[PDB]
Amino acid sequence: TVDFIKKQIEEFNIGKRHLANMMGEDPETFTQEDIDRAIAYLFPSGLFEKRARPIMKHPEEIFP
Amino acid sequence: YYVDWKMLRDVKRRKMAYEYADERLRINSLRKNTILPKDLQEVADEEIASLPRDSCPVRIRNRCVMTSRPRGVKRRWRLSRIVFRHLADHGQLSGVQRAMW
Amino acid sequence: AVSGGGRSAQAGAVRLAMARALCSFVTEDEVEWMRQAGLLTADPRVRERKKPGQEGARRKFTWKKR
Amino acid sequence: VFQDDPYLIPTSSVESHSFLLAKKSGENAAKFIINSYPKYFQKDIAEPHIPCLMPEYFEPQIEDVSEAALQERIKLRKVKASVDMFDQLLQAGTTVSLETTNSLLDLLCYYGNQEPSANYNHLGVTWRTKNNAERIFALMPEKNAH
Amino acid sequence: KNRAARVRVSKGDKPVTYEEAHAPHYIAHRKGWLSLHTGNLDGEDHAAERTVEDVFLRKFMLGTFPGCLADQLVLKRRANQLEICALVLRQLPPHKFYFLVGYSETLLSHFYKCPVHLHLQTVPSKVVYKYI
Amino acid sequence: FLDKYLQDFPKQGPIRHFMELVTCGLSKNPYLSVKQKVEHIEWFRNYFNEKRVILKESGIQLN
Amino acid sequence: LSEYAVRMSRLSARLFGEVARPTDSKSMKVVKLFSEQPLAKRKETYDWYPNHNTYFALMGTLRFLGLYRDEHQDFRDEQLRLKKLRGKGKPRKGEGKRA
Amino acid sequence: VDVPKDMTKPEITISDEPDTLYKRLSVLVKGHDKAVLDSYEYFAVLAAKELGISIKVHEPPRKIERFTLLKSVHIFKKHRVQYEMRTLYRCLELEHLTGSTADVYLEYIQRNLPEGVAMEVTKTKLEQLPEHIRKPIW
Amino acid sequence: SFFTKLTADELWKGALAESGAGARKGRGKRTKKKRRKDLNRGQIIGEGRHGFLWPGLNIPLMRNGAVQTIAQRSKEDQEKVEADM
Amino acid sequence: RRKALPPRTEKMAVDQDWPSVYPVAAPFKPSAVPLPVRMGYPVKRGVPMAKEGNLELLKIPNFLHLTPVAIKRHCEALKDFCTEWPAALDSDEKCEKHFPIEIDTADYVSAGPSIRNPKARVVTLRVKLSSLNLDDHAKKKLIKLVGDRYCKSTDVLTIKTDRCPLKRQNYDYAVYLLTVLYHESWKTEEWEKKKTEADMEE
RNA sequence: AAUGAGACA
RNA sequence: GAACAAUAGUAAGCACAAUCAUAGCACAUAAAAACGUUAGGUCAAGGUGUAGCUUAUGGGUUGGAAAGAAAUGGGCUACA
Ligand SMILES: [K+]
Ligand SMILES: [Mg+2]
Ligand SMILES: [Mg+2]
Ligand SMILES: [Mg+2]
Ligand SMILES: [Mg+2]
Ligand SMILES: [Mg+2]
Ligand SMILES: [Mg+2]
Ligand SMILES: [Mg+2]
Ligand SMILES: [Mg+2]
Ligand SMILES: [Mg+2]
Ligand SMILES: [Mg+2]
Ligand SMILES: [Mg+2]
Ligand SMILES: [Mg+2]
Ligand SMILES: [Mg+2]
Ligand SMILES: [Mg+2]
Ligand SMILES: [Mg+2]
Ligand SMILES: [Mg+2]
Ligand SMILES: [Mg+2]
Ligand SMILES: [Mg+2]
Ligand SMILES: [Mg+2]
Ligand SMILES: [Mg+2]
Ligand SMILES: [Mg+2]
Repeated sequence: TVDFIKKQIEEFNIGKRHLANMMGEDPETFTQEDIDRAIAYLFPSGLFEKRARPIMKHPEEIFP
Repeated sequence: YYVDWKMLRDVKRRKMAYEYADERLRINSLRKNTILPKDLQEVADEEIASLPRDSCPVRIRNRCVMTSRPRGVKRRWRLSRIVFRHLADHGQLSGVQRAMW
Repeated sequence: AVSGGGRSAQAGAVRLAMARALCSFVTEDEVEWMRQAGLLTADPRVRERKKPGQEGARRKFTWKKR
Repeated sequence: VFQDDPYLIPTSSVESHSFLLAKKSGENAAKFIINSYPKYFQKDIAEPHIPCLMPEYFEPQIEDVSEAALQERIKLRKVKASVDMFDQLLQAGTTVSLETTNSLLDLLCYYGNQEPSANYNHLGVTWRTKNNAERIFALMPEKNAH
Repeated sequence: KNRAARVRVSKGDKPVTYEEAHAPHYIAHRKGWLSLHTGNLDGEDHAAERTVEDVFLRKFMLGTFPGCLADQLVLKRRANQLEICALVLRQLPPHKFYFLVGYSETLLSHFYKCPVHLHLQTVPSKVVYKYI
Repeated sequence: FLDKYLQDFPKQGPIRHFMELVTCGLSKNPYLSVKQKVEHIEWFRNYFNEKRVILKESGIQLN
Repeated sequence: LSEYAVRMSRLSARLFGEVARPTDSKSMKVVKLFSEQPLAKRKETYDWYPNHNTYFALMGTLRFLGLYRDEHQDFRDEQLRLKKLRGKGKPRKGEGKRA
Repeated sequence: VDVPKDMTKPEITISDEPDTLYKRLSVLVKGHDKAVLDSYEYFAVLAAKELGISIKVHEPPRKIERFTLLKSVHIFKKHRVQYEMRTLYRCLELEHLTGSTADVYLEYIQRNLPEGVAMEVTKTKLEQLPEHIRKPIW
Repeated sequence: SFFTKLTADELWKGALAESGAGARKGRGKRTKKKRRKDLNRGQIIGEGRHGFLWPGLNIPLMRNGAVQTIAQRSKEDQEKVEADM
Repeated sequence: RRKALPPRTEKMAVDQDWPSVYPVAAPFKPSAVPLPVRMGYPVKRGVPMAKEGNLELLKIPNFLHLTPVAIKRHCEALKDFCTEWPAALDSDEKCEKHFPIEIDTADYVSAGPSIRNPKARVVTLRVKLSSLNLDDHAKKKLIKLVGDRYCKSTDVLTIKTDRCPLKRQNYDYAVYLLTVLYHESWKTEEWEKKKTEADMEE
């Protein structure tokens, strides 16, 4: 699954660029903490399970 | 068709009560007041009892709009307890969740 | 200024507040002595709920075997 | 107008005509059911009231033979009902207003004494010498500029 | 044993979607409500009328799209307009889908006397979350 | 204000005591329209007009 | 309680619209009868039952028009067909036990 | 590059009637999920700041409704299934808001209201004394 | 009584009775295999007993470059179609 | 048969303006959202499900149409339909000085085919008595006449009207009560001299 | 702390 | 079908576990608890197989289901 990881890595960087574009911030310093607060705003999911909320992180950290 | 013959009778009972709701209110006002002469009140009792039996608010029965269960019905949702759980457990009712505390 | 609860709940609450408020005026060494006596630790004992199908929090109805 | 789903997004100009007209036929198909069975949509829970969602009626609401009922058929784009009822009114001896007669002629003249285009029930001169428009025009007692 | 809205374990050959794979006690913990409206708030009235209309749409959409419906509908009520979100399989030709979309939008609007929005998302097959 | 609808009533008998209670209740009623309120007042006029002999033997003469 | 208090209480009642003259406890019910909407006229009462006749008739007509397909009604018809094939159907009027 | 040139055409007829002044406007949004209310508050605050309203936001305490129903369809009354309805509150106060500005702010807020929440508006309109009181009449 | 109806899968899951306690320890000696029939095997979306030709579902939308309209079916024609089913 | 076209996410520009894609509130379209978002509880050894064919991302009320970029653009266009609050009415104390009457009204919005809420007919009128022209005798009579509607600490008078079906009728009725109470507190009627020493407030 | 089972493979 | 100074077992699925709720954590309580057992309970929530009724086991109106010799279970109030 090496190629699948590589595909996830490249599209995550592209997806990060789109999120920075719509958020109106600097894409060079669009840190992960900024991404978490951005996702929590665009998709306000009210659920008690902390792991059930929408996430968009590094595929290396997500995939085992 | 309503789900049962019992439900059909309730619809007729509610319809009859609505037609005579205003007439009963005017007559019942005379009875419930002690300043009017007692002779007039006795005549009022005869007239109010001469109305059709089905035109009585007390005879109205609250059932479930789905299965027409005569009891075990929540007034807010007008649903039986069995039907209410069936809709709630599938997540089809907004803001309804299993209580945990 | 204490609000809510009974006579003992207010008395215990005021006791806990004074212990925390007096730590400023007392040296650090006796603050440790305050903890060892239980003054500074809040009481976690709260009234429990009533389970559905039981008379009280723990008591159940009479169990007729036969 | 079209769905954002890729399977439903049109792929060519030929698809656009087919897709859009299919949706347009759906509105006509549904409105046919609404008008066919008015009693199934008389319930109203709209507050404030929305007169653009209530079912419409095409059959004459008044089945009696009278001048007032005749005007309803003219306004409901009915040609055969109007001309038959107008003849009955004339045979009854009751007078008919000239403006109503002119209004009847306008409906017949535009469609050539025919029905309009409904959901469901070029070369050459479409006008005919043997037409009801000329017949009624001669029968008019007083003829104005209009 | 509890049996409300559950699918029993039978080897590992029966696919289950995300909605059906969670027990009812996971509501508001792992999955949200299929319908959202103001009726079931604290101090709001008009709750029974919303419920009966919700049930009718569960029965109307299921019968309007036979076989091609993927899973349960999602009903959103904003202002006086009603939004219906559906997942539909690739079964009918696109001509029939637009016919049903136009038929559903007009018929429901003139029945509930409120504007209706019908948005569709098409998937190749039922999405599988566990087993399979 | 519904006093203008009580002109044709006995000013001193129990009818005035009864009618003013009805008007006071109708004043506090938000769910009833003005035309509907007059119907209740009119019905009382009809009811008392039809039954006149019973009021004669009631013990007090009422107009 | 003084005569001054009686005048003030009645004067306030006249302005705000309550009953001025003294009224019995039971005699206050007639005011309540008209002040509140009667139970038989509340929207919760006469509109309690959804109109199942319209719901059932509309879907039955749509079933025959091919716009709505009901699985449950198809199940009854399929099983009813098998009963007729097996020879056990519903007799006509006047055929139950008189023969 | 190709854009519709000047596609804006609104009209604002300034009449001679004085505008209505509101002392303080209160908006109370209620919903089931905190996340929606948290994002909705951010949207309202951002729009309010741009218009120059100087609003203050506080969270009223929540309340929980519970009720109990029987579990089985026959007997077995010692086993119960409970349910819970949670309504979360959020209040946004508006101070020194004109009538013209109040109309646009509310309609812009109301149109973007999420389907899972509702709100109540408490407007404290201020005005001078009535004519009879102001004009000396004994 | 529209709300009283159920789903096809629910009806067959109950009629077959292939999940009760009878078929556990040989209690069921019926020996006759009950068969489940899919009632959607023959479906024509739009076709009905009254025989309405809806443009888009059964009949083609465009005919000779002209879009068809709603039309019914002849009594003899409808009988043959039903006889085909 | 018919195939599935590639999603427009591939054709989406890097620097395109987002609000043009979503002008109004719309459900989450997986093809129309370039953001790769995963939600849902993951498997024991796995990752949360993707954004295509996921109902969890569809139930949530999205805020894609209220992006901060769009909010500034939306609000700026609305700045034309506004009028400035007077600068002299800065302190709340001056507001009472220049406007002594405040009226409370409520409007309710809920999801449904109807807007008729019976609780929206209430009108609350509050007036500070220190800003009126009551005399020593008239003010004492007004307090004794209005009953419990007057607060002795904040010196505020509250009038609540609910009988009128509409808010405008209640508003006209609420102001009617205020003026009739003022004109009556100045009528020293003949029976007023029959005061009891136990009824005196001082 | 003696007794109990019938038309279940 | 196991021996850890290891002698035939292996990696996943469900359940337990962990997590979540009771607005800090902790503890505690809730909630959960598979596959099966008792042909356990419910044709009277509702649907439905098979069998039965069809001027009747169907529908409507009016009036009426009393009463405790006695035995027992769970409760409230007491015997200060
Ligand atoms: K049966
Ligand atoms: Mg039945
Ligand atoms: Mg009762
Ligand atoms: Mg105890
Ligand atoms: Mg069973
Ligand atoms: Mg023996
Ligand atoms: Mg194994
Ligand atoms: Mg384990
Ligand atoms: Mg915890
Ligand atoms: Mg624990
Ligand atoms: Mg437990
Ligand atoms: Mg556990
Ligand atoms: Mg048994
Ligand atoms: Mg047993
Ligand atoms: Mg039994
Ligand atoms: Mg039955
Ligand atoms: Mg039985
Ligand atoms: Mg049967
Ligand atoms: Mg009988
Ligand atoms: Mg005993
Ligand atoms: Mg007990
Ligand atoms: Mg005692």
